[PDB]
Amino acid sequence: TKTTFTISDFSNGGTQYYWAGGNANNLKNPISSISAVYDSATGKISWTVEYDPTTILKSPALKTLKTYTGIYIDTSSDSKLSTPTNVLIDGAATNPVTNFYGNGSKGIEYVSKGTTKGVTKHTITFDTAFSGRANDLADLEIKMLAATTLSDPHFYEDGSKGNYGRYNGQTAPYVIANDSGTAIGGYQVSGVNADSIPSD
Repeated sequence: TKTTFTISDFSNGGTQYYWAGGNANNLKNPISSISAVYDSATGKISWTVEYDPTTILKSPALKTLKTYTGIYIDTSSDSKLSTPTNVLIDGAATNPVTNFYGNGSKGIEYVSKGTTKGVTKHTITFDTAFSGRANDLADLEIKMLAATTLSDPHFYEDGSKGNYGRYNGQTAPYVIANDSGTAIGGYQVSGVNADSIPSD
């Protein structure tokens, strides 16, 4: 049977990633939530990311644009977690963009096939097969970064460039776009918190 995990179930290991635009003193979080439903019987995990670039991309000068959304996902540090399947955005399909910067990041940007007039909330979902038992969720390593682009569907915003600011008075890392991506944010999982792991 199934268990739902949220960001708060990953607190202990791994990292939330924010966006400074032209302003490391005004960090912003474009992730409303991340939610993963793990089925102990099959090992399937179903992810749901709620992306909201709406606050970063406030401007009305953007209303006429045909935007693309994308999710970069890397499952390469876990040998028990397989690449993702059925990657959707707003329930629609995606094209994969593979790393064209030769920076050694493994892992892939799944970009929407369709555009969106203007800037809106989005709901990204995908599946990842997991070949371990519940206990091995203490070592689940996966990284996810939502991005928007204003016109171009060919982008790869892994989190490879970045730096640190303040968000709720911490030292919060933020992403720097490789190119033309914007409102980037996301999370790196590095183990499900010891005490949110289920019964198995």
